[PDB]
Amino acid sequence: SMEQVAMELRLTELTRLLRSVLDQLQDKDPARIFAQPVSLKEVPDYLDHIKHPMDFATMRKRLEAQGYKNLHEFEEDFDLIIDNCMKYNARDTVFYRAAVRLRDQGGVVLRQARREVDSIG
Repeated sequence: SMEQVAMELRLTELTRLLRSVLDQLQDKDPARIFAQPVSLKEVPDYLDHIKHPMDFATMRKRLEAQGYKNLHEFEEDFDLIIDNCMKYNARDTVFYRAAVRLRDQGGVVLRQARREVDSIG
């Protein structure tokens, strides 16, 4: 139907805007700490600690399959990246500190993304 196409165009355009948001958030991680999944070869106990691992490559795979229906879903995954790190790693670590900086810097980006998602519909 024409309605299904219109909905699909909206989803495509959201995917466009979330791709730009993803690029901007990932620039706030220049050390690439959050670029890839935590390696279960290198951190064999990880899933005992963290039940829903997340990372920017895994988000990008979902994004490109148009798997985020709304900004809330995308933000859920971004928060998992930060929150998982802040639990597994101690406060005095470069990992934790990276996550704090990413959260703080990403907040700005996500604040305007919400306005654009509402504004453009």
